[PDB]
Amino acid sequence: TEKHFKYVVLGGGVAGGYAAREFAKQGVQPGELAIISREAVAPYERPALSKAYLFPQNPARLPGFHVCVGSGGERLLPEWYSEKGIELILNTEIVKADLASKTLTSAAGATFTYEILLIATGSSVIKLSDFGTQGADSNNILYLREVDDADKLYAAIQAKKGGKAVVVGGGYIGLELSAVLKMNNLDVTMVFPEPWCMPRLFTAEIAAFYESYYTNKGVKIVKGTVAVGFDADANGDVTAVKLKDGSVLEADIVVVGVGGRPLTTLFKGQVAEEKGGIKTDASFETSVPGVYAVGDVATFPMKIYNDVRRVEHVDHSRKSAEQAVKAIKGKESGEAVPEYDYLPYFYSRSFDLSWQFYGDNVGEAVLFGDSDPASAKPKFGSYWIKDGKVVGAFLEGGSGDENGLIAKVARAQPPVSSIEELKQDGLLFASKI
Ligand SMILES: Cc1cc2nc3c(=O)[nH]c(=O)nc-3n(C[C@H](O)[C@H](O)[C@H](O)COP(=O)(O)OP(=O)(O)OC[C@H]3O[C@@H](n4cnc5c(N)ncnc54)[C@H](O)[C@@H]3O)c2cc1C
Repeated sequence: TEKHFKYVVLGGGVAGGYAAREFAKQGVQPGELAIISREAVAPYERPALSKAYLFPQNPARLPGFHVCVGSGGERLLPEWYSEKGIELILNTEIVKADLASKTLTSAAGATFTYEILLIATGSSVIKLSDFGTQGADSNNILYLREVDDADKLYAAIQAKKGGKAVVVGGGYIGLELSAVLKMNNLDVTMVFPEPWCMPRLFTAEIAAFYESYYTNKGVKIVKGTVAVGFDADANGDVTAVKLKDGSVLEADIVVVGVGGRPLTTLFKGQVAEEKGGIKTDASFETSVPGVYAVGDVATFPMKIYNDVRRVEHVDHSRKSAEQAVKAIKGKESGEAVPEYDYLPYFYSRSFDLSWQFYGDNVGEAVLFGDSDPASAKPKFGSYWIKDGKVVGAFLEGGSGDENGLIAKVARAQPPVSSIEELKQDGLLFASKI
């Protein structure tokens, strides 16, 4: 009929799951907390979907990558929630939220009320149909966001093995999926309009490592164009991808990753919005008191650069959720909570490659170490320098110890005397803060 909970988390993804963990840690009592989710499963570590979920043998499958294993904490199975009297309400989609009345409505008519609301609704894919691309509705043109998408992609990879796959996009989705499709032995061509891959993060030299490495694996890369059409066949299945530059690629499966948008749609006009997200303070509270927003949807004060930003980082989803739960319990008990202080951190893994990045990629980049893609065990990095201070750091193929160092460089923002003593001595510069 109508259920009330003191705390309601809306969205059962990374941040919802991590928030539930912090609620338990902070001494949440049975009956107080609900987590409302549109998916059929308990919170899971979404980055595995474009990685081990799609491996040729013994792909990762739930319940193995439920949160919080992805950061090495305990696995929250559905029975973890119910053991704590945390109500995990699955297969439920909120289609209406009314903040004044503190009321949420499901597609099927159930209503939920709350005292405190944690919005963790994440992001949705941008699709090529969004802007009328010809034949974009053809079957086997596929997007990847949730585990249900992952199963369909996996089923289509099985059907089309030994086929041709086109990947549209050069973001981390494009790169990761291009790799997995080549590991499943399809003939892969990657296509994107930007001039090199990962264009919001990589510099031209970084990108040239990855693009050469991919081409050596057999993944072709076409840059500076876009798909403007798709040919199909009688059952309605994609057969071809028509490029803007007149060219045409054979295709049995197309995987698209041209970015996303935060699902703020329920709250439009009800909270302040900024840079596409829901504006939060340093404790993740919105314009409306007792309503918080975390993970992809939140636009928050980035204290280290004295800026306001919105990010799409698994690590931020985890930390922002913890911060909001600590702020809510802080408000109840009077006790002071320190301002969110996030250091941006992104990572990816494709083929047998693995890189990290920390900080801000502004200013002049300088490479160090070894960029030859023909090394069996490639290792190299890059620092970004602004105002005689290193403000960002990247590393491909670091041990785990070294990743620790660059993170420290990124935080401390150490001066640069000599560029030369920095390029011979890339990882060795780090030690001298
Ligand atoms: C395939 C893939 C790979 C990724 N890889 C990486 C990576 O390698 N590194 C990295 O740092 N980041 C990665 N990201 C981003 C990361 O996965 C995080 O999940 C994301 O940044 C945000 O987590 P979140 O809790 O805000 O949103 P999500 O985890 O998307 O969760 C939002 C939840 O809310 C539910 N929901 C939304 N609207 C409603 C509604 N109206 N009613 C009910 N439920 C609703 C959604 O279905 C979902 O379950 C990746 C993302 C994807 C999709």
